[PDB]
Amino acid sequence: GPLGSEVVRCICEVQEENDFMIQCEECQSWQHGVCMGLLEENVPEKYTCYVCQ
Ligand SMILES: [Zn+2]
Ligand SMILES: [Zn+2]
Repeated sequence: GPLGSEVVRCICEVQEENDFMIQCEECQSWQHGVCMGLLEENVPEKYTCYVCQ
């Protein structure tokens, strides 16, 4: 994001993407779905990350 904020900002603090990334509706950064306790089939349309929820 602006001011060079990290696009991948997950609780695991790993920047590398995997096969299932999800974008927070509030802060607009991305997390690994598995870190957020989610699966492809249960991530909601209005997903909010660990920081923002
Ligand atoms: Zn993660
Ligand atoms: Zn967020």
